[PDB]
Amino acid sequence: MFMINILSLIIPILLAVAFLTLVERKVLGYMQLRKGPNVVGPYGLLQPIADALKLFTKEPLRPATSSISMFIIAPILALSLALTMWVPLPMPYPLINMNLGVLFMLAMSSLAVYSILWSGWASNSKYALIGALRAVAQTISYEVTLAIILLSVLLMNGSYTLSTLITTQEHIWMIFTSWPLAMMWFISTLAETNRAPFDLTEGESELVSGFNVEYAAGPFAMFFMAEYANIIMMNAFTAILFLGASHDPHTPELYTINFVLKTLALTITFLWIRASYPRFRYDQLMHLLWKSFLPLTLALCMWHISLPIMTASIPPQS
Amino acid sequence: ASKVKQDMPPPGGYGPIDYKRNLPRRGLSGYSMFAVGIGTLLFGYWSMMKWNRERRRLQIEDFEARIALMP
Repeated sequence: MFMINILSLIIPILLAVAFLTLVERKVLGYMQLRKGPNVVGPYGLLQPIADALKLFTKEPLRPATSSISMFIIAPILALSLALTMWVPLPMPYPLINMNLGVLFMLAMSSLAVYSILWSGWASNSKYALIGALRAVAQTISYEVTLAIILLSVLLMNGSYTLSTLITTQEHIWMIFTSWPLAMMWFISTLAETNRAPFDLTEGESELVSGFNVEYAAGPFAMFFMAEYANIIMMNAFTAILFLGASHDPHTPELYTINFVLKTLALTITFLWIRASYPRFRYDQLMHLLWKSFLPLTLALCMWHISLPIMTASIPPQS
Repeated sequence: ASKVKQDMPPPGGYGPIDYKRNLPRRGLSGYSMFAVGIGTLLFGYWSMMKWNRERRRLQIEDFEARIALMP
C-alpha cells in the first residue's frame, strides 16, 4: 500500500513534467507573437507523448572517448534524485515525514550537481568539460547564500520540519515578514536549477549543448525530465516556504488545490523570466552572489536572529 | 488619351511619421516603495509576534498534559 503511494507520487510528477514542456513552448510562443504547438493533438496536447516516443525510439550512442560507467550513471543519478526530492514535501501530508526535511533537501540538491559534473567529464569532450566547470562555478556561487537564506527564513518556524511551515503561516504568509529574503531566495533557486538568466551549464548560444552535448535519445530525455522535475519541485518548495496555504484537517483537498495553483504560478513566473531576459556571464553570477547577495544575507541573518528575541516571539518546539 | 497614372503620394503629403524615442517615466518614487516595504515588514512582524506567543502558550499546555500523564 506504501508502494502504491510511491507510484501515485512519481508517475503524476512525470506526467506534469511532460506537459510542462508543452506549457513552456506555448507560453514562450505567445509572448513571442506566435502560437507554439497546436497541431499534434488538440491545442498540442499530444505533443509531449510524441516527443517522448520519438526520443525513446531513437538510437543512443556511446562516444568512443567516453568513460562508459560514469556516462551511464549520471542520467540515472539525475532522474532518481529528481524523483527523490518530492518525498518530504507536505501536500499537506508528506510521503516521508522527516524531522529535518529542509536540510535533507539541501543535501540531496548538493548531491544532484554531481550528475552534471560526471556527465560532462565522462563525455570526454571540450564543450561538456566547459559545462561541468561552469556547474562547479555556479554551485560555488549560490550554495552558501541559499543555505543561510533558508536558515534565516526558518528561524521564524522553530524547526526544520516541512509540515510545521503550514502551522507557522496559519494567519499570514511568511513573505510579509521576509520579502527581501524571498527575492534573494527566488534568484538563488533560479540559479540552482540552471534556468535563465543563469542557464550557464547548457550554454546553448555559447557552448552549443554544454554538459549534455554528447547525450542522445533516452539518456538525453532523462536529463530533461530531471531538470523540469527539479524546476517544479523548487517552485513547490518556495510556495510552501513563503506562501502558506490554509489547511483544514478534515478537508485536505482545499490545501492541495491552493498549493498546486501557487506552485503553477511560480513555475509560470520562471517561464516568464526566461522569456524576458538575456543571459548572465558566469563570472558575473558569482560576483552578484558574493558581493550583493551575501552581505545582505549575512545582515538579514543577524536581523532574523535578533528579531524574535527583541519582540519575545520565539517559536516553540526546540 | 487618358491622364498619366503613376504611384504618387496623395495631394498635400502624408501624415507625420513618428521616429523619436518614447520611453515614458511610469514609476513611483523611491521613498514610496521603501515605505511600503517597511510597513509590510512591520505588519508581518506584529502578526507573527502574536501568533508565536499563542503557539508558545499552546506548547506549554500540551507539555503540561504530558507531565500529568507521565506517572
